[PDB]
Amino acid sequence: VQLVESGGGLVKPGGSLKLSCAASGFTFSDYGMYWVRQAPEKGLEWVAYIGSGSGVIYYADTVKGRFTISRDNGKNTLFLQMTSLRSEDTAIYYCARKRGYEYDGQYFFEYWGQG
Amino acid sequence: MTQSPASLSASVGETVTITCRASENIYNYLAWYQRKQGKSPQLLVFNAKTLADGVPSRFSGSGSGTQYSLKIISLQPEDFGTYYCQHFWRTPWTFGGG
Amino acid sequence: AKLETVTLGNIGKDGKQTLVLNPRGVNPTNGVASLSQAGAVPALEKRVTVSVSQPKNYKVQVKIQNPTACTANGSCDPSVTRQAYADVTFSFTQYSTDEERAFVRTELAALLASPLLIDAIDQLNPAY
Amino acid sequence: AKLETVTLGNIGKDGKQTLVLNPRGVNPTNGVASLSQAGAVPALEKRVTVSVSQPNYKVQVKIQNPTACTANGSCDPSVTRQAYADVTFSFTQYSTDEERAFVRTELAALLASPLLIDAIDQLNPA
Repeated sequence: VQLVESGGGLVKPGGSLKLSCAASGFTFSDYGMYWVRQAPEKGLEWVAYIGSGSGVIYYADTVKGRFTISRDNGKNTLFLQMTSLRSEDTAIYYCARKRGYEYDGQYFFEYWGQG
Repeated sequence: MTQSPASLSASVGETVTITCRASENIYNYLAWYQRKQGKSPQLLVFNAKTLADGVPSRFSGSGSGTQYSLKIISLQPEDFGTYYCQHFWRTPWTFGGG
Repeated sequence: AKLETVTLGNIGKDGKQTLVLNPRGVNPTNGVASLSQAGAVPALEKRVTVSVSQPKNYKVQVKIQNPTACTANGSCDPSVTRQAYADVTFSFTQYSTDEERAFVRTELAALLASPLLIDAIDQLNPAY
Repeated sequence: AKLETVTLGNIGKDGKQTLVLNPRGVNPTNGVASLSQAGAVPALEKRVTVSVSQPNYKVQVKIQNPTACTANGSCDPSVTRQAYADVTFSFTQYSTDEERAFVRTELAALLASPLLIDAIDQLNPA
């Protein structure tokens, strides 16, 4: 239950590339699905948020135009489009969800996935 | 745009050992995150001092503004791993440490 | 914007049940757009209305009205027992920027979920 | 049930700024409770007033957010404009806790929908 898959990213300083987080054994529906970056040593930081049709534009710095996010609800699958990429971007990411509706104040649980 | 240093060390014996720390501006919106390198990380404590389900009971936690502490009294063996901590107050967030 | 099916999620005291509400067009007279959720009876369904007014200051009004469905003996027609009226009004000025309006909207959204508000509304007891 | 320091989380178009508000006592004339932010100037402070009536209970919430600009030639700033917000809840004597909580959370969730955010941010109807 809450089985989570991951997309395939195998391209570095090049290409557009995309990643897919798909939920299973769990209603996609309304839960706010998160994202995160690992990086090999030291640095590891939060990235954008998706909770519903709107509230889309919660982007960290260096992500404002570098990344775009969308959610397909007919297939319970996430999507992520990468416009530019530099030495900053590694190839290991995770996706997580939220308790309930937004503006309540609990975050970042259950992760699972690879890049 | 804040910071959150941990600045702790490791240990070998498991009877009762050191607790963690953090320091930034006040108000307690944080968590702790037992990260195993092989697996994915997982939640430990919600709202500073309230532990969630599927966790051994004796992982104590307490703190206030600018002071955070997770006490691991009555420690169990083979559960060292590595822990981090975040704050959710502003937008940029930190989610870092050691 | 263009009216679409708004799917409210994990709402309620326990936050499990959900509703979906679809539009009902716009009232030509006073422009109050309306949406509702299907409940097999036109008068027993839950409805929401939204309307922004054209000026000197901008006024936005949102109404929420839902009935309680009851069916007692003596008749086969379900009857309306009691309603739940609610309304939210904003009165922004003409030179206000988008930042202030977004701040007010998000502040309202967050405050309504605070422990003080839930204690005051669910148990209907004033703060002391 | 009592009023104390409640801290709203991230707030804004991108949820950047945050506000903390503390009690301002309860007015004995009409029972309205006031909550205010520490803005170093009493004239300009984000204010929230909450009251619960008694009999058909009525819940009243008013939000006042003033913004000010410094005058031309005057050292002390004067209030420029302010944003108002009014919320009224009406219930009967036989209303249950489940219904009230459902309506509360429904109103909380509507403000996050695309329709409401577009209507409030850009002042454009459908």
